Amino acid sequence: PFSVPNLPLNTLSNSRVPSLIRSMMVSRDHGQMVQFQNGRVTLDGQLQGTTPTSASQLCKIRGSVFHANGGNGYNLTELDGSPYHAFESPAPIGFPDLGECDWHMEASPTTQFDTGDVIKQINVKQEAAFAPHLGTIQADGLSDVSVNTNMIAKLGWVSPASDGHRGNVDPWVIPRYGSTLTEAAQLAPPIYPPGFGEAIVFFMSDFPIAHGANGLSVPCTIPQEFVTHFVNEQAPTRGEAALLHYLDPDTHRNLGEFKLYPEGFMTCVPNSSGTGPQTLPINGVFVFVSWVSRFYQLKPVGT
Amino acid sequence: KPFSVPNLPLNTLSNSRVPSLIRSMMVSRDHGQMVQFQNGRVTLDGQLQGTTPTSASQLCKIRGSVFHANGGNGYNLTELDGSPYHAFESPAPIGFPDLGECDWHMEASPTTQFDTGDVIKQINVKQEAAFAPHLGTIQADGLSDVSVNTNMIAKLGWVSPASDGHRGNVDPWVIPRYGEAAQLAPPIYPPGFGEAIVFFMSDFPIAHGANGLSVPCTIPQEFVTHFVNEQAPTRGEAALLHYLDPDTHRNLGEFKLYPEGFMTCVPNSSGTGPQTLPINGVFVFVSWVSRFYQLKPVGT
Repeated sequence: PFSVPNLPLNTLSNSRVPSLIRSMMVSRDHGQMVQFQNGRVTLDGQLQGTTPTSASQLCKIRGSVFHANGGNGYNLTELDGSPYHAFESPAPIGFPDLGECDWHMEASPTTQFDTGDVIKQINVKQEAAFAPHLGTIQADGLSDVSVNTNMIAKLGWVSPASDGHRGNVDPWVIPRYGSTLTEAAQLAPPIYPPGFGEAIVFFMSDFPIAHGANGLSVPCTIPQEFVTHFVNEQAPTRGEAALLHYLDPDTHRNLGEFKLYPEGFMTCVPNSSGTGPQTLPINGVFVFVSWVSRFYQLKPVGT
Repeated sequence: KPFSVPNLPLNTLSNSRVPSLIRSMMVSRDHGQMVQFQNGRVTLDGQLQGTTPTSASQLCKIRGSVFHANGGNGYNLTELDGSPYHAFESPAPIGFPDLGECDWHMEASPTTQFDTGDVIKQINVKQEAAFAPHLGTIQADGLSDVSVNTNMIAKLGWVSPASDGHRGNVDPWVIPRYGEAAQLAPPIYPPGFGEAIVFFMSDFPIAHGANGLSVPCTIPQEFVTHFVNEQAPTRGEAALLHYLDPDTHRNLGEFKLYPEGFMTCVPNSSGTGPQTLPINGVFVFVSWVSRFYQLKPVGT
């Protein structure tokens, strides 16, 4: 039988950055379409895009240092050291999907070391030599690292694109992973609001962002622990949408009804002009009620 | 309601002490006699213990407000969500690192929106006299130019030998002195019957590590989350598990998972036990067994 985790939201992780869920929101300016590559899963537990099983794989890069044509970077592998297969995903599993910004990362050797001198503060820019789908990304801070040094890079913070094309970091934008004719076809597909007054629910987490469009806020379509739960359970999808209640376990009140679609995103009907689920407490738990049709009309949520 | 473990291959799961993928399983002659890790601590019926979080995203992070005191700067600690740290809950805030006797090199950033990376600080947390997480205070180098009462989240980057020189290596089997401290997860012992504790090993950036980059934990983080989610009553002295081969789906070895959240096997004479098993296998619950249930040896 289908289920969602019986765990309070505020103890769960964002599925795009390894940070606790701070709030829920709907978006008028950004909620018309998203194509996040992390936090992408079916309700029957098929991982999509670059989505990992574990939050510990999120926003990490692994590869071997190259020096070519006056530029330094990584020949990418998977985080476990196994080869990156370009037909399988648009980048290695857990590769960050924060588009059009600088990635300030800490890179360390994948072999035992004696001193912190082998630890490098690197900057990954999304410019001409950013080609994760082809298995190569440029990086500043690698000039003094020997060719073929195997390393793991962990995302610390992001800042506006070094080239000046965007004055802020927009956490709604995904990377351009490659430049081929069939490039958009290799991605986890776009997510649209489905109709019937429904808006996509975004789970917001704080991440270290210099000059963020929404300050520290990063949106995702499902908590990481929900991803893991679906992969674990492999529950057959038996309807067009899973009706959920958001319960307050402390007050024993039903706070709102929600719809979770086979494509792994959640909707609510925001009350009139409204912030919808943004005013709800963040320590509630989702519970599966039943399978419903796509046209099942939800009770409005919020003020 | 019925007891289960995740149907997830080990190599996709996280260490419960450091946010890194599981690389191997092992037993330990030198360190397997007693461990008291404070992270990765959970009952099979889903009670979190020590500083153990629900989410891997909470692991090895500290949150607090900068204070400046004569010759020493540090954090007044809170929980990672900004809510107050209660000593009646845990021996330190949830997700507090449990790598004892070593320097913590951490990246600290403001919890309020900022414009540039000049507010990002590289800090060093030493485990000396002013390291008092149970009292809700730690000292840190690298905070002299941060305004008092700046709220910050610090994330563990790497660890190195203690600044005071009392140890030449980082020993990942040693926990901090938190205090005495209320809510220390209790010691774990091998229970007899030829059984050795199974450690799930992950690499973390460690300068001069006793075992290089390798950090042991007693259970994968996703197992912790699964037990908290399921809240299955414990109906026996131990849960018999099979470790299944990924290609044949067949039994490679039997394990006992105890109510206290740790797992054991009987290593073959040779002695590497589960270390030679493939790391992309899955554990499956078989049945509840008695404490004296004698396991078939595992390994070469």
